[PDB]
Amino acid sequence: MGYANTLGQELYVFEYEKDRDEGIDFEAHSYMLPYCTRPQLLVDVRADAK
Amino acid sequence: MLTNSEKSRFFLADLTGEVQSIPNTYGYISNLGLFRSAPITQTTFLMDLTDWDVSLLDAVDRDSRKAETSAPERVRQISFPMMYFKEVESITPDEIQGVRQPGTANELTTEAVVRAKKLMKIRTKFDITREFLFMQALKGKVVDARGTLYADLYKQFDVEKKTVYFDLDNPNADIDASIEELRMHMEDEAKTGTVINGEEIHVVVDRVFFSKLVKHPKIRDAYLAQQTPLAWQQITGSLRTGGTDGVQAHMNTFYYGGVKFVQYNGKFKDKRGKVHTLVSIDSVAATVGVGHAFPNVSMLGEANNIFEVAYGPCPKMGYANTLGQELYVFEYEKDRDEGIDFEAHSYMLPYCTRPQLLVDVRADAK
Amino acid sequence: AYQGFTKLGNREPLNDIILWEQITPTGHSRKEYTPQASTEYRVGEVLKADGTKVQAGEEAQADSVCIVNFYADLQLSYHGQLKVVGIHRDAELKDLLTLEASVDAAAVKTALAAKGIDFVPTGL
Repeated sequence: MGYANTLGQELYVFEYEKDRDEGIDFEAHSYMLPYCTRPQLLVDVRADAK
Repeated sequence: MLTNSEKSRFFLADLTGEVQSIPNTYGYISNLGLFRSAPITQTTFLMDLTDWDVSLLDAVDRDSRKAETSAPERVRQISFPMMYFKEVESITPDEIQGVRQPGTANELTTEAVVRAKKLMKIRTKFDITREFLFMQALKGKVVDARGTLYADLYKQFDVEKKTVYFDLDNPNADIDASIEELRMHMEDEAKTGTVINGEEIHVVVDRVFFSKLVKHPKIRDAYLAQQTPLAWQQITGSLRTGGTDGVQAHMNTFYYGGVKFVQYNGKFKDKRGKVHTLVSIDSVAATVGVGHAFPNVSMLGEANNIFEVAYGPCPKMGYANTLGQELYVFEYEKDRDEGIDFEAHSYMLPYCTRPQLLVDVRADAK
Repeated sequence: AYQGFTKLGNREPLNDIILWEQITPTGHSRKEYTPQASTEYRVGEVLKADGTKVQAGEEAQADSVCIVNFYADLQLSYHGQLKVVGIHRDAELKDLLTLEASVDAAAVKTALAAKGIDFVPTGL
């Protein structure tokens, strides 16, 4: 709820109680996508004939 | 402020804002102040009824030394239930994640705006329900929009109901006779024990009844033949000189025989889809004129108020025996910051203590 | 209310029907009956010699008029007394008799009048 329209982060961490003090919970979130803007510069290389 | 064009993402067009349509609300009776607020700390209440009567006296011979005697009075008791209303609403992050505001170009929605809008909607709904319940109580039977029967005053107090027929369709029908019948009924059936002036009453009617009454030849000629400002104003002026309901700034009004007629157009829609006209009378075709008459507050004074509203407490903790309030609003936070949820509560019952003074009026004749 | 109305019942009649009676150190015009089982008594009811109420066909057996409201389930009157009390001798009472079904009032009144009991015609 508190992060609906905020800037992204490398890794979110949250902590919550389990009611009646029986324990604690953890959560990890990430929303990422890597990409290259010059794909023509990526070339495969092989050590076999044609 | 600029936004993307209609058929190209590389060109911009100007946005000029928004226009909103808001549904009509009427709330006429709620503003008259007829119904007093009587909060209570219980889920039910009682009342006591006392009656006695007298009759003429018969002559007896002097020497016989016989006499007569009067019977004792009768005491009775009654009770009432009350109606409970509740509704729920919630807000979740998906309502504000990337959702543009209608009236802007690139501004996002926020929690505060949704909160305010939803609370306003809740308040509007509760006001509409209160108005409908007040009108139903004035009719004499309190029934929920779903159709459930909660109170039947004409049976709670052992008494009947009266209907007055005007026969406006007949050109020769006289209206003063019906008006006098209404006045005598109101003056005689009170049995308050004090002098009563029946001239102080409200008469609320619908569109068809008002038109038929105004256009009757006998009324029109009588008001046309008189040279006085009242005659001029009604015949050729504007009849919209009353107060304001929730929509229009003036309500149609007509004066005749010392009685004041008002036209009320209030209507609401049930969630089933049907329309609930406020001034209608049960099981009568809408083509026939219909009205309702009830006494003014000054007809008996605050010492003998006739209309009341009761308010009960909320079922939640901390309100076990509190005095009660018109409306409760609560908010709670969802688990692990998932959203917000609201609640609105109400508990009330409007009633009347002398239901025999409520008279219905009809335009047809029987 | 389920039917739209609730009624908690009317107040029981109060003992005021007696206009005149023979005052005496011991009640000369009053008699005591042993309350019959499962019978509810109220002011103004007519009782036979055995304490049971008078039904149709036996008005000639009317004996006395009840005076105290008696609750059967408690076996106790509303004043906490153990017995039913009724008028069985000369007296003047308001004409507020309560009778069972198909009981002829005239016959009961004629039978009682033989014992000296007169009824004053109450107004409205």
